[PDB]
Amino acid sequence: MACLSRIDANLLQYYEKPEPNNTVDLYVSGSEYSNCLLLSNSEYICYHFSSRSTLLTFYPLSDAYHGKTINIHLPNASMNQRYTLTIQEVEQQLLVNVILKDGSFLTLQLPLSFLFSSANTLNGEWFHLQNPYDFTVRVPHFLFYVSPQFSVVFLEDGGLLGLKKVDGVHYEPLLFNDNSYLKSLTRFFSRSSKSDYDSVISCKLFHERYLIVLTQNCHLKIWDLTSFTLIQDYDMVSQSDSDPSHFRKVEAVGEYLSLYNNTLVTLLPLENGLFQMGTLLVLTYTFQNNIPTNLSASAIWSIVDLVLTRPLELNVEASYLNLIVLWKSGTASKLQILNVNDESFKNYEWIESVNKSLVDLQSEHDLDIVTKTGDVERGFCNLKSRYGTQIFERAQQILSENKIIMAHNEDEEYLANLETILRDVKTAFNEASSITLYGDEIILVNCFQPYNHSLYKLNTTVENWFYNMHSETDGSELFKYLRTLNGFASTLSNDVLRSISKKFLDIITGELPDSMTTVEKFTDIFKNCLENQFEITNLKILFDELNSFDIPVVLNDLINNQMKPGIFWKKDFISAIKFDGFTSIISLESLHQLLSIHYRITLQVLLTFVLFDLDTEIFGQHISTLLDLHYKQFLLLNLYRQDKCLLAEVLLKDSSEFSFGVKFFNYGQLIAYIDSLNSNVYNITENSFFMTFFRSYIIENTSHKNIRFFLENVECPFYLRHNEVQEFMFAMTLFSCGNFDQSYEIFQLHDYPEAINDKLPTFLEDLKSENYHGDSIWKDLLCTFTVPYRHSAFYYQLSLLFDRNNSQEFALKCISKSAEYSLKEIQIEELQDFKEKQHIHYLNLLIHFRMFEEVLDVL
Amino acid sequence: ENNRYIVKTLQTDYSSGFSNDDELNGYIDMQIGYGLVNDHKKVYIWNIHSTQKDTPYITVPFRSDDNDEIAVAPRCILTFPATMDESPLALNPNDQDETGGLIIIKGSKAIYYEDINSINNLPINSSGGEKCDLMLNCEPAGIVLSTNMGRIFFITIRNSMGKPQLKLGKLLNKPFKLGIWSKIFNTNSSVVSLRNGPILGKGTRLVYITTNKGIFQTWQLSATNSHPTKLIDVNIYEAILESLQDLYPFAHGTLKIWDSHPLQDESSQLFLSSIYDSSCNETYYILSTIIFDSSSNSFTIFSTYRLNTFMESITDTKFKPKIFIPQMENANDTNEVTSILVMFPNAVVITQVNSKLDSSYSMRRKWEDIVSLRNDIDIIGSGYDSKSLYVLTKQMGVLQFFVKEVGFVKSHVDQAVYFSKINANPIDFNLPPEISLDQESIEHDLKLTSEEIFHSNGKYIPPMLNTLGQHLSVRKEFFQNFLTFVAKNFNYKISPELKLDLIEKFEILNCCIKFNSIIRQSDVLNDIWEKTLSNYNLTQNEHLTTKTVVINSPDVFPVIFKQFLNHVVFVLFPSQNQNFKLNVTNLINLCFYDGILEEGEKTIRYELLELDPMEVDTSKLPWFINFDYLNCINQCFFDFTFACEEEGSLDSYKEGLLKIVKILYYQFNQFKIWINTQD
Repeated sequence: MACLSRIDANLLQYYEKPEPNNTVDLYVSGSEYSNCLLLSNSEYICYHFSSRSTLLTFYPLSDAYHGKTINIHLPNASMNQRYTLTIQEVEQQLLVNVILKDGSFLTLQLPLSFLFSSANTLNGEWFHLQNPYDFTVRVPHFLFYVSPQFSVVFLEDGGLLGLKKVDGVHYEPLLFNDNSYLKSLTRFFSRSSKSDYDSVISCKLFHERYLIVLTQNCHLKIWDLTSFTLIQDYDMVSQSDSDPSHFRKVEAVGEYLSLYNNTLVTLLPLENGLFQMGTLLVLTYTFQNNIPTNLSASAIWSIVDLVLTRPLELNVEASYLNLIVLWKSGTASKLQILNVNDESFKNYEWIESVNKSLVDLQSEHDLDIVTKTGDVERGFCNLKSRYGTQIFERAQQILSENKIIMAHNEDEEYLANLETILRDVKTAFNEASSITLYGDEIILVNCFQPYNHSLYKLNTTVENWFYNMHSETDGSELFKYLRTLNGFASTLSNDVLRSISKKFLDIITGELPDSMTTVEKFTDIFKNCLENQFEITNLKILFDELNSFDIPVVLNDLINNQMKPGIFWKKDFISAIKFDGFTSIISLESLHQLLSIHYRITLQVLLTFVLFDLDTEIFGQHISTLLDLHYKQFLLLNLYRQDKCLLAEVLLKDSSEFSFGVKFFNYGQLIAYIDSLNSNVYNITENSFFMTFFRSYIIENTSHKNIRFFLENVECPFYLRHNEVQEFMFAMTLFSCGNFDQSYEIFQLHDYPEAINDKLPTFLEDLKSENYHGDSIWKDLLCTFTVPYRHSAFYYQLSLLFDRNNSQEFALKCISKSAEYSLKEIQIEELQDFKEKQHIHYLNLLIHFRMFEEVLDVL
Repeated sequence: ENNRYIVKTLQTDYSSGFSNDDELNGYIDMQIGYGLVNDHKKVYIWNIHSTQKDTPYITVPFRSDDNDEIAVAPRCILTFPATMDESPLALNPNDQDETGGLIIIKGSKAIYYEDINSINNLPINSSGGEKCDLMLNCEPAGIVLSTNMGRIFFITIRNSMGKPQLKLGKLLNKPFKLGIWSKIFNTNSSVVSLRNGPILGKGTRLVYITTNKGIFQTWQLSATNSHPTKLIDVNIYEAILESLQDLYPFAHGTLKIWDSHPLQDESSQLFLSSIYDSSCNETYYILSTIIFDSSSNSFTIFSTYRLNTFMESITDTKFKPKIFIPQMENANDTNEVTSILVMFPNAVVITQVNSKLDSSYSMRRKWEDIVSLRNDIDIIGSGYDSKSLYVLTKQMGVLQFFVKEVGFVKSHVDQAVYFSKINANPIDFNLPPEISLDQESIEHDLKLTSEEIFHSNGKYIPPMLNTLGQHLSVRKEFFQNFLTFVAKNFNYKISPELKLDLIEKFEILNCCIKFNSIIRQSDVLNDIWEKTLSNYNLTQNEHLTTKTVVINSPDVFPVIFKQFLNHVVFVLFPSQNQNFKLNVTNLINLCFYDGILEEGEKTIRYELLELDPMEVDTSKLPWFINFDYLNCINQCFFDFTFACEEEGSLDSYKEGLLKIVKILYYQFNQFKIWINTQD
């Protein structure tokens, strides 16, 4: 059934400021709405219009953090709201048509070179005031851009009025004689009340001619703008299953019409339970069925947009249209998708949205077993990033980025808001407002507040499971397998399962040694942490529940098609310029949704061969791969919560395919792009290492800027080549931070058959270049001790650097190494750099301690 | 008898708002159950789950004044826009559909919560001081502000992002002026003093009210248009009254001072009528289950009146009669969903009945007096969670108690009381209906029970050879336990012409039997010719077989027991078969000694004041004066003294010193007189 789910967004989690990068009050002389603009440059202005009706944010959607962010302050408010706000580009410059409330009309011009790159370069007048027709005493509530030669204004007093431009800037009235002064009183219409006009609440075009406004009382009045006369009048109190004796007439301007093909939709409240989809054709208006929606929350959902689009990659790839019906109701929102699978709108495939976060599904099914989170003195790095700095710094300081205000304590406004801001995890800046189709077909709900979105994404059929699992029937017999394995796992507490997951770290490390059968390992697991922490009924229940699914074939499906990708690859990624917040959230959060799900999948399957001695060497492929996957999993669950500043960038870093941002326009692109970075984490199941690649570089970068969760991404068994190079970079982990006795030891502990041959790719970040260590500090300095040595050419490299960033004892003590533990001491002048220079550097660090021997027979 | 009852433990909750666990009221709504114990800081409302600490788990505090102004458990609610079930799926998203509100008792200031978890952001609402009693939710997203003047000021919330609007609903001064009915609650809960049925019964977006006299109104509120719309105001006090009297008889001056008080409405399908006359000190009840057939909320004759055989006897502390049923939708049977009636004053769980004139019976699980007292029971508030019974018990966390005369004294004493005394521990519900079938006085329910339930340890263990061998020991503690049940609940002391202390004297003459049946030498063959005279048999190796007949009857059987002691003959003068006679001596001669140490610890003045009145009656062989039987313990006197001129001076000192041990229990009829100076 259902595939798409939320991923919530705040783009101040990727940075440490609680507020937008910059904001510039650029004067013309914010929360309520956000609809983007379709532009031909494929990077879209995200026009958030406020409730205040006079502030209006223009900033790149992708390129969001960087670029240029401008709020215009209109000198007086817009005539109603966003309904008198029509934006499109007419000359490579965004023409922002506004009815100013007092009497006039406005046109602004804003370039795609001063919104989409840093600083201002637009100057002189760009705000043009003109009064084509009197709007002082004629009041419209709706502006309709039709053409770049017609953005016709609909008055509530008068008729319908054409307002044709003649150069793009200045307008001339071309009055229509369509009805809104021949009606608005007739016999179900009222001009003595804000309710009940024949004037607009939502108009759509049908073919550059025919014009089908929906009215307050839901009338599709079909006009023809070559003749200005009525074509067909419809009234949906009789084109419906709805009578006017329980109809909620619409009493406010609002969105209810949508199209992308034929499918003209009118929803009708009657206590917000029967949706309606109709159809229009070149008039003749057909009616089919009313769809009972699945709703919740007493049906106090209010609709703010509905669009639809051409078929999408889901669990299904085929349908007819996805009516993108967007609800919201205070702090929460939901995208229920009435995905009709044909012109029959009685057939459907419902697609629920979780209204809560990615990490609010993990405190309501539990997977915070792998929280490694700080307190409030390490809260300044980790609680900073779990909510955003934005939520973290504030606690009732936020009063209109979530639209929950305060009054006083004899009221229930202060108390309420106080509670709501620290319950906000990433939810309730996602007060869903409107949708646009970024690229071609990306279902991009842009919410109330700039720099927060509801990111709908492919999420994928395998990225549901655990969090949705009794509402979906997607996946196979494998779905049903893992659901019967919640008949074990979920009955028990998962902190029991946390320690059983600990004993699986221990299989890789070797406290439980690897040179045994995994039968024998798992019965030693059965002594420890699963010893009357079975229930005896959970035992017998899991047993028959296994055997009813054919085990090697359902493992075969799982491990080789899901939690191992194949090679996924650059299938035409066009990229955004600059590391920014909006492309960092693509590369971190959907990724983690795939990784921590595979952690509870690995947990879940390696619980069921604890309790039986049926061979796990028939499962010898499957079980080893699941433990190798577990330990690379475990790395990235101890650093997701800690930093959302860090880790996005590092899986950006690992191919120049991902550059430092990706602009995905479809799902051929994005199924491939998340299945790249999944394969990178899981380095298949070793196709290189990325506790070498991902790590060494960012140790020299940001463990010098002092992230110390790198004792939670150290983690290697240190068998194979680990015990050469990981010994090298875990030494350098605390060399970056300047904790110096660990650097002294774990550098010198391994030998080095390393010379200049390279198996440490290390880049000392100079902060302007890579000082290329392991090759081009090796071919320099170990070669000016003349022939690399197996100890102490390295232990000059320790020693020299160790004085350089201060640590005279630990340095002295590794050149008191390299003096004596010179391998050439025949005293000849081509190896009297290896026992010359290393004898001079020895004597340097003894005369500031002022000694007693050590100048004996070395003077 | 335990029927369909499931009674054990559920769990014990998360504690920061179960920090308080005082017995009070608890706000329950049919949704999936929410639980409450009020606290004096906050009104911590939880949702019950069997992952028991916080994982699924809602424990959300909601505001309450920390002042002299305060709240009580029914005065904080969970507001549903359109009363109707959708409160799940806010448990982690935190949607608008489960808000709440409190308007203060004397202050009348709203703190109206805009969400479940966002409470920082409150609105104030008014009708002024003293317009209060408790809060309930209604349909516009509204809140019922009930007043105990009988008024409800209908406080229409705008449903967008909450925000109440002050106005005065239906009812104004109309029932202010009535003092000729009581509107004042002596029973509280928002399920008890009021009910807004979500789908429960005929309720479904219907605010109800029933006052302590049965003054029953119904509104409906139309969420769109924001208006209380009255649909009835009828007294169901006239509905019930007449046939309250035509069941339990009230005499002229009993009527004159008598009250009926409708103590409950279960969505206007149940009304708990307290028939009580103020001179007695027992609240009797009639369960007037009013189901409507056809048109609803008005007078029917399926108003029907179930005379209780349950009696409550008042306690003025721990008083709060309340009825919470999960499935009170039923006028016709089910017996695998919970739909049993429960009364409780707050220390017990009374499994009672309903729908017994709504349909033709319904086979419901037992009525009458039913207790629970298993360990530290005291009821903060029953409820219903996931459509099954919830009972929030005080110091045991939550306990589940959910459920999914003649002849019981005459031969179903041997089935049904056999059942109510062979267990009583795991579920204790079985002891009141059965042992007060016994205990209630008829002349043949107290004379003959004390004989025939003493044959129900004659049936202990359903096998009759497990229990006559090596669980004849375990059968011995169940003689004693069975008569523990007798003694605590008064069936002994009412007696036929036959002695009633036969039951006592046989557990003196048990200790010989038990000694033989565990310790085996060759004194297990004693019980041979004993048995095989009385009934002709299997006639085999055993005649430890068919001892379940010998069990509970020391009449003629001690006679015949002694005969295989007299079967040990042929020539015994030079000593040899005297080893046999030693072995006989060593066990059962201490057991005829006993009945001085086993009739010291008990019967001293249950067997002089009923033994000697029963000695007067004899015919000879009938057991009376015989007390170990005249002319059979004299030939066993002469068996040991004849043994001692068939043997030496050593085996002979043993068998001899233990003959003149036992010369006093053919005295112990009138030698209970020792501590005292008395056909």
